[PDB]
Amino acid sequence: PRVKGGTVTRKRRKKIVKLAKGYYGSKHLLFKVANQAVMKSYQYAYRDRRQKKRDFRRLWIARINAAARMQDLSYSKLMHGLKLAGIDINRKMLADLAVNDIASFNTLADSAKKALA
Amino acid sequence: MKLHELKPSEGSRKERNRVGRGTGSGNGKTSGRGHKGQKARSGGGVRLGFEGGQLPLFRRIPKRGFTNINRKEFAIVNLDVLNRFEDGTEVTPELLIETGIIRNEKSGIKILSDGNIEKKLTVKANKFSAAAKEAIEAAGGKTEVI
Amino acid sequence: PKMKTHRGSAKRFKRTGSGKLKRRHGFTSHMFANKSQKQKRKLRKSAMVSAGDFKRIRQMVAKM
Amino acid sequence: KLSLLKQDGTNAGEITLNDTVFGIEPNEKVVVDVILSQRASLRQGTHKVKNRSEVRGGGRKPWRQKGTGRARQGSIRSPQWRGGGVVFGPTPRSYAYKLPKKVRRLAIKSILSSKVNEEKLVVLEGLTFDAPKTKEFAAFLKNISVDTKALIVVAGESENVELSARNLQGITVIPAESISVLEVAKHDKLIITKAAVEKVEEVL
RNA sequence: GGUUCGUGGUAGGAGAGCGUUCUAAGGGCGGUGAAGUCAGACCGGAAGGACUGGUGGAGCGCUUAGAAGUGAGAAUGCCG
RNA sequence: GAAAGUUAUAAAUGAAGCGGUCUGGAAAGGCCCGCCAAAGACGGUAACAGCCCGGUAGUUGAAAUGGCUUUCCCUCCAGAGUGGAUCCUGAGUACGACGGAACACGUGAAAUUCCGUCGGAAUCCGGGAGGACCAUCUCCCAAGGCUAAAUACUCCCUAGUGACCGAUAGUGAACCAGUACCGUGAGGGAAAGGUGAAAAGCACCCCGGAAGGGGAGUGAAACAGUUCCUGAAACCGUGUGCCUACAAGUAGUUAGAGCCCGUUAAUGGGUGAUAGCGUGCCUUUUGUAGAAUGAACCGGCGAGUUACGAUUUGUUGCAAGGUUAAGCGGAAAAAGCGGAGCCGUAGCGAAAGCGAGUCUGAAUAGGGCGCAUAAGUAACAGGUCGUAGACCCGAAACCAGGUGAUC
Ligand SMILES: [Mg+2]
Ligand SMILES: [Mg+2]
Ligand SMILES: [Mg+2]
Ligand SMILES: [Mg+2]
Ligand SMILES: [Mg+2]
Ligand SMILES: [Mg+2]
Ligand SMILES: [Mg+2]
Ligand SMILES: [Mg+2]
Ligand SMILES: [Mg+2]
Ligand SMILES: [Mg+2]
Ligand SMILES: [Mg+2]
Ligand SMILES: [Mg+2]
Ligand SMILES: [Mg+2]
Ligand SMILES: [Mg+2]
Ligand SMILES: [Mg+2]
Ligand SMILES: [Mg+2]
Ligand SMILES: [Mg+2]
Ligand SMILES: [Mg+2]
Ligand SMILES: [Mg+2]
Ligand SMILES: [Mg+2]
Ligand SMILES: [Mg+2]
Ligand SMILES: [Mg+2]
Ligand SMILES: [Mg+2]
Ligand SMILES: [Mg+2]
Ligand SMILES: [Mg+2]
Ligand SMILES: [Mg+2]
Ligand SMILES: [Mg+2]
Ligand SMILES: [Mg+2]
Ligand SMILES: [Mg+2]
Ligand SMILES: [Mg+2]
Ligand SMILES: [Mg+2]
Ligand SMILES: [Mg+2]
Ligand SMILES: [Mg+2]
Ligand SMILES: [Mg+2]
Ligand SMILES: [Mg+2]
Ligand SMILES: [Mg+2]
Ligand SMILES: [Mg+2]
Ligand SMILES: [Mg+2]
Ligand SMILES: [Mg+2]
Ligand SMILES: [Mg+2]
Ligand SMILES: [Mg+2]
Ligand SMILES: [Mg+2]
Ligand SMILES: [Mg+2]
Ligand SMILES: [Mg+2]
Ligand SMILES: [Mg+2]
Ligand SMILES: [Mg+2]
Ligand SMILES: [Mg+2]
Ligand SMILES: [Mg+2]
Ligand SMILES: [Mg+2]
Ligand SMILES: [Mg+2]
Ligand SMILES: [Mg+2]
Ligand SMILES: [Mg+2]
Ligand SMILES: [Mg+2]
Ligand SMILES: [Mg+2]
Ligand SMILES: [Mg+2]
Ligand SMILES: [Mg+2]
Ligand SMILES: [Mg+2]
Ligand SMILES: [Mg+2]
Ligand SMILES: [Mg+2]
Ligand SMILES: [Mg+2]
Repeated sequence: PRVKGGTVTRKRRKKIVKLAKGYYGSKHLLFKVANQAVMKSYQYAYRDRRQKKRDFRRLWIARINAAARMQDLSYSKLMHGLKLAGIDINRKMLADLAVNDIASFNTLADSAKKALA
Repeated sequence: MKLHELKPSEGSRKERNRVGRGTGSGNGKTSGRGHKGQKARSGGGVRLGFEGGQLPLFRRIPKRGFTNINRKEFAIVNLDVLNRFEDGTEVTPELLIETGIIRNEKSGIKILSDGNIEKKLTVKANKFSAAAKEAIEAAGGKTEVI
Repeated sequence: PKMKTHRGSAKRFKRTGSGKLKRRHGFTSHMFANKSQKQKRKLRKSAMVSAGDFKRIRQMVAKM
Repeated sequence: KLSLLKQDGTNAGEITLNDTVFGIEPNEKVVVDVILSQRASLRQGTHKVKNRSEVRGGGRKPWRQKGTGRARQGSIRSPQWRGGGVVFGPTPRSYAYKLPKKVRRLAIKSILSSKVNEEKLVVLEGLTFDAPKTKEFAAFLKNISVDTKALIVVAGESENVELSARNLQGITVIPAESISVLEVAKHDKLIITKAAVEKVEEVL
């Protein structure tokens, strides 16, 4: 028997066109450029899902360095003292303390100073 | 079997492989053929024995022999088959042909000497081998050529 | 249509009891003054078709 | 082994069936194979399309090979053209095949024993009608509680049986040498008279 | 159900599946609205599958098998 | 030339529910009750009907013409034996040389048959053939003619069938199709289906020259109004929530304020100032963002298939055995019958032949191939191969029959 290709192609192409909503110009209207746009966006998402962790760690390091230079300490010396004192708090929590609990951050910095000497 | 629960024997039927239907199946663009040769073309290929110009094997060795028009080939019967005819029975070609042990007598019946027999039989046959000769006569039977 | 036997090789090959193919040596026509007696004495026997050639010429003598 | 009824709906004694026919252990894979074989050999296979050599027209090359700026073409009935010929498509062809004889005997043997296993088989001593009357046949089918699709097997008893039962939607009558694997499988119950049972035992 | 070792990949080998049209049996829904079509923020590891609402105005799924004119983004591809 | 019968070409008769009720524009549908059936095929009827209509099963019917089958009529008819003295039994033929062809058979060791050209028999005590030819034997009588059935095909007519198509499909043509159109001509050759159950196809009023509209009316529906069921995408517009005139951008992704909303309710939706990272898809390549190729965009169509053989794997039946083919039978069935044939059970040798062995050889030597150390076969399914166009499109060219000197 004959199998004419109805109802199956449009359903498959419309999903790809719908996935490209918000793209400039005809990238959200035409199947052929929408397909390439969707593929490229998936690849970009896959790569940036790795780059995001590095970006946030760099932000935390910069913030901790800024907060620790006010205690007459580098980021390098402070991290060495914290490792040498036995404290195991990651950069995320240290940046949080630096931003909105500066007294506790100063306490931790004092402990790190004690450990160094 | 209810005709709505037909389950054929497992492993007896497989799914045909369709080539050239997308790259997800591994048989997509070039369809299992490679890139741009004589073997990648429709109807393309060489003969069964072609070697690309080198002399084929069959043409560097000589022909041998002839065929005899009067060639005679006999229907072969060993000895162990004869063990399942009761002793005292006259073994004759028609008995063999209707017993089913001989499908067709090509040019006659010849008795060979594989196995052992131990019962007295008298055998009617077109040809005998010497070993089969003393094998039959050592059990007290006799052999005569038709 | 049923497939045809290569008649040029049905005159050269013989099928043995294990399914292999038996052939003849091929330097035995007309220059016997140029090959020694050991060579001639060994070339007059029969040989076997090798595996590489059998892979190639199976179909041609299928019903031979 | 079985209870023998009558056309009136009552009992008339007992009937024994040959154990080598109605009492073997069914072989389901063989039955499936034979059902597929019998259903595949019922189809006509009268279907065809036209190649690029059978569509009317063609021959002339539509335009030059070079210089015109269009794609190279060779006919107006090529496969990719709008009215062109089909590439492979269907051809008239037969589908029938048969399994070895012993397998085909074992299949009917098994599918006929399975009916006895499921208590779907009814044996009655005789089935006859003075004249064709579908009302009386419906009454008889009401007397013997069936209320479903059934296959009635008969012998040389009454020709009025076949005529007075071809209007009922799920009823089929066969004369005891036409018994089939695919006919038996197609129906639910199986009413067979004594003479038909004797014939079936004789044949196989 | 557990322990150990693994899981980049072109040509290519092997395996398991989704979806389309038709047939057979069982079992269903549909003028209290079928297929199609439009829109959604739902579900599955993928191909994909439901649910709800609008338009439409008469046919269509499900389960187990079987058969194929079986899945298109490209051919200076053919037609609109 | 008649009589009878049958059949083909018009037709007749033909059972049973206006059943109640619900939705609905309309009931054939749902629910609850009845009946017919040798009739539950098919189609129509305001949605899906055995019981509404045409019909169906069954039973009937032919004035007229044709076909067929018998019978009568009509016509026409010698066949056995024994002797076979003597006569007859296909002449420029049968053959042969030379040159060709047909035979599976390419001149070959070339029998058999036919054509052209030359030569040219015997005739029953005779002649031909049995793959050069001779002898023996076996079979048969050329150089005259006729002959049904079994076989091949379908422009047609009747009755049906389909795991055949469904308007880019199926015939080139579902429609005034070999038409319109193109060409001097031979010749090439399209596009184009659907209002509604029923035209009930919009009386009348208003703007306008008209077309076209807004009401009114018919209709279940007019967003069914004469390309009229459904009505996707490209493409063209109107209105608006968020952003945008100091900015260098494969147009996105990750972080993210502000503003606007409220869902298949869940760590939701829309837009996004600013910051980081980021040179399309395909093909072909050692290597392409490539200044190498293809694609304006959207839609439909468009490429490993089938038949018959070979081989290998999986499954099923039987097993030293396995299995039928054509055909008969039948419903385009299923059994049954059909053992002819095929593969296997023994191999070695060029062959005579020998045989669990055999060949080479002077050999009981050695060595090659085999047995010991035995599972095959039928059917189906997957992979690959062969003959077929064989995976799809693409040449320049070749041959055969015709049409052209209106340039
Ligand atoms: Mg269809
Ligand atoms: Mg398509
Ligand atoms: Mg945006
Ligand atoms: Mg890190
Ligand atoms: Mg597969
Ligand atoms: Mg691959
Ligand atoms: Mg591709
Ligand atoms: Mg390529
Ligand atoms: Mg290359
Ligand atoms: Mg290659
Ligand atoms: Mg080709
Ligand atoms: Mg030689
Ligand atoms: Mg041999
Ligand atoms: Mg020599
Ligand atoms: Mg042509
Ligand atoms: Mg041509
Ligand atoms: Mg161009
Ligand atoms: Mg066509
Ligand atoms: Mg991998
Ligand atoms: Mg593969
Ligand atoms: Mg459909
Ligand atoms: Mg809908
Ligand atoms: Mg296709
Ligand atoms: Mg396109
Ligand atoms: Mg165009
Ligand atoms: Mg009536
Ligand atoms: Mg009603
Ligand atoms: Mg309707
Ligand atoms: Mg000659
Ligand atoms: Mg002549
Ligand atoms: Mg002679
Ligand atoms: Mg002969
Ligand atoms: Mg001879
Ligand atoms: Mg004649
Ligand atoms: Mg249409
Ligand atoms: Mg058409
Ligand atoms: Mg004209
Ligand atoms: Mg209409
Ligand atoms: Mg008007
Ligand atoms: Mg509408
Ligand atoms: Mg309608
Ligand atoms: Mg639109
Ligand atoms: Mg500036
Ligand atoms: Mg600005
Ligand atoms: Mg959001
Ligand atoms: Mg490469
Ligand atoms: Mg280069
Ligand atoms: Mg550029
Ligand atoms: Mg190129
Ligand atoms: Mg271009
Ligand atoms: Mg191929
Ligand atoms: Mg087996
Ligand atoms: Mg049969
Ligand atoms: Mg030896
Ligand atoms: Mg196969
Ligand atoms: Mg071509
Ligand atoms: Mg010519
Ligand atoms: Mg001519
Ligand atoms: Mg002229
Ligand atoms: Mg002139």
